[PDB]
Amino acid sequence: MKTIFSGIQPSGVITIGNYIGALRQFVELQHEYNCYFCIVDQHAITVWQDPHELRQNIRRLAALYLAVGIDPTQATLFIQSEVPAHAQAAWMLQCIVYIGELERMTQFKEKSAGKEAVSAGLLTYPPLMAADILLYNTDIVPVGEDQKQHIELTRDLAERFNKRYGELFTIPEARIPKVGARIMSLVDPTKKMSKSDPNPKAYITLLDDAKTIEKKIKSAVTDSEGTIRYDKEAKPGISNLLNIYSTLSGQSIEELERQYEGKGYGVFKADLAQVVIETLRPIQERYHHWMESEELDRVLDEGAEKANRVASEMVRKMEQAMGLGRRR
Amino acid sequence: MKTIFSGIQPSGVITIGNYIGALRQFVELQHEYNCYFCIVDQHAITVWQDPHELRQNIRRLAALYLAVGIDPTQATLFIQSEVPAHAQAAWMLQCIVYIGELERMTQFKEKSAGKEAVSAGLLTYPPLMAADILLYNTDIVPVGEDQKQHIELTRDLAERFNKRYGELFTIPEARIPKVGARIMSLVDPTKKMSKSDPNPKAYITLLDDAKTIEKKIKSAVTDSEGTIRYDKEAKPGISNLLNIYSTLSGQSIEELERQYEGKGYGVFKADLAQVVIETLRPIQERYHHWMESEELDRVLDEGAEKANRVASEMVRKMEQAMGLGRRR
Ligand SMILES: Nc1ncnc2c1ncn2[C@@H]1O[C@H](COP(=O)(O)OP(=O)(O)OP(=O)(O)O)[C@@H](O)[C@H]1O
Ligand SMILES: Nc1ncnc2c1ncn2[C@@H]1O[C@H](COP(=O)(O)OP(=O)(O)OP(=O)(O)O)[C@@H](O)[C@H]1O
Ligand SMILES: NC(=O)[C@@H](N)Cc1c[nH]c2ccccc12
Ligand SMILES: NC(=O)[C@@H](N)Cc1c[nH]c2ccccc12
Ligand SMILES: [Mg+2]
Ligand SMILES: [Mg+2]
Ligand code: NA
Ligand code: NA
Repeated sequence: MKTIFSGIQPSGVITIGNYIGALRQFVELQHEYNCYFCIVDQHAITVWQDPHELRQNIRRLAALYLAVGIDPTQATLFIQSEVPAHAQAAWMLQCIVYIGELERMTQFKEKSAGKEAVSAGLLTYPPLMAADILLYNTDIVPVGEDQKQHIELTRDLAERFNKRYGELFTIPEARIPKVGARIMSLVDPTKKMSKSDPNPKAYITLLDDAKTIEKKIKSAVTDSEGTIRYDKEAKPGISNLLNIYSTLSGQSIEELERQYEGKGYGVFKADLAQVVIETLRPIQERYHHWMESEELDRVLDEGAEKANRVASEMVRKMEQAMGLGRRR
Repeated sequence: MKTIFSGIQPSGVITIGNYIGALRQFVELQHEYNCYFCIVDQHAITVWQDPHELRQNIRRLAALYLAVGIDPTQATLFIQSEVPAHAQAAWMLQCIVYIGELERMTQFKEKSAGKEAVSAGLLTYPPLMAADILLYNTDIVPVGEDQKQHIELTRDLAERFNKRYGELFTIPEARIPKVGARIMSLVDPTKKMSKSDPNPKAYITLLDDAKTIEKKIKSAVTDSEGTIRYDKEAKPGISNLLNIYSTLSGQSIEELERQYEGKGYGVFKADLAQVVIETLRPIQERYHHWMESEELDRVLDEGAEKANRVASEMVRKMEQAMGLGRRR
């Protein structure tokens, strides 16, 4: 069967945006493909992370992967840094990527937008991501519409290495959901929801309690119209809320528009909070079970062992094509 | 005792400039310090290298290290890529270095001077070099005057990591010879001799045969004065040749100025070629012995084993201070 790879950074607690855009689909995909799902801690430090907070966020992300239903016997779950090959292939790939290609990435221009001094990791993020994917001969990369351009560069890099040194890498293809590929911030409907947004009101984490989910949905930005109808350009806040309600409930935007005829932002909002709470409930319960067992560590040990087996062999192949080291 | 680290890229065959500025001193230093001498193949690919040529240049550099007298029982000789920790600590360090710091490196501005599209590795060279050094708790770094600024940045990075995360790294100090820290190109006395200069006349490799050394010294650029006297500003070509003659023969510039009174660039040049030939003779003989034995591979295996032991433990410490991975 075909291979899948996808990573999420332990730069905070994952949000409903991360769930709807990616994680949710991992759960379905694990049965039809050979999957590698990564906790990308080396990507997380491209910006400051308190060390104690990072260690803790890494463990929570693993518990959340498993809590949503990723079966460790059907997929490989591992931590990026526990597989040295990622850093090794990242260096090889950054020797083939052009500076201009890196400088043109929208994520870089964005995240580096308005900053005086920025880490080089911010700029060199892409080649490490390309390595993450290419090491496993990945066919499909489920994301995450904001990740489209990175995957396009990954394809460019794979082809360049392939034509420069000889066919080695599989050319990966992105898989972006038709719905929910870009959930927006609750506080700024023109920006996507991000787990590292300095304003916690912008996102809902999978670990938010009921009272917190209620407040965040309550203060979500809308408009003075008072009409619950989908209009991304005119009513961006209300359209995003409609989108979340829809993908989480299984109801179409059309159906929700009708159900909410003659209402009523206050009631639409209160209902939505409960829908999100009911969704996270079973996830949170399973999360707590994982956080308190040694089983969590064993799954990660097993996953790194399998990932190291595959990646280190691709690194050997890469070194051989480039002429690094010695004949092995 | 104190620790020493120094690396040379297998981007070509090392030159008399590499020998006079660094390698020669490794031989003396190995008895008074704990030394790690590296074949930096990951630095070499920051620019294009034909894979077959790189594999071969890596083996030749190792044979040359040993041929000049590096004793594998007194020092650790290893290949950079065979120690994954270099790439791992390079990534961690590139997450703490600022882009502006990288853009201001003279080596980068130089090597990227006049190029349309340049690899990111060119720009991110410094953090990998900082990793090479810092992984071993290095006290002294013998180079190589052109490497002073890289070592100053390495100190900046060590301090930053130390104050940001906690004391871990030793602050290294450069050790640059009083004489021969910057041997110049034979063809362009205003530029240093470089093993990758597109013009082979610019440098003399340790593997050049007699006829080749004679030609290169013969066509070395001088001046129309015809006087053999040291004047770096007025007579840059003749001053560089005087410098090479001096460090290789053991005679002072003063002594050579006198010996060559009433001469005679043609004779000064012919004499110099023989002095360089006589110097390389015993080195080349030992080089051939190493190139044809399996002993060369065993020394490198042993060296990587020792280097991996030390480096991987520093990487564990680095990850722990940054919060990467899991408590180990
Ligand atoms: N608002 C969003 N809507 C749908 N998918 C998203 C959204 N934000 C991120 N994703 C997807 O989530 C995955 C993990 O991305 P990532 O770990 O960078 O999350 P993030 O919230 O954007 O974090 P950070 O703010 O630290 O960058 C990727 O597949 C990504 O495209
Ligand atoms: N002209 C020179 N004179 C004295 N030392 C030198 C000279 N060129 C390089 N070195 C020293 O040689 C060592 C190895 O450097 P390196 O491998 O980059 O050599 P290089 O000749 O400059 O190669 P390249 O042209 O590929 O960059 C360092 O210690 C460096 O400072
Ligand atoms: N969302 C992000 O910022 C991605 N860069 C996360 C990521 C890192 N490595 C990956 C490999 C495959 C898919 C996704 C990823
Ligand atoms: N000459 C050069 O271009 C150096 N960057 C070579 C080098 C790579 N790593 C090192 C570590 C210590 C000393 C020197 C080096
Ligand atoms: Mg992101
Ligand atoms: Mg150089
Ligand atoms: Na599977
Ligand atoms: Na020693």
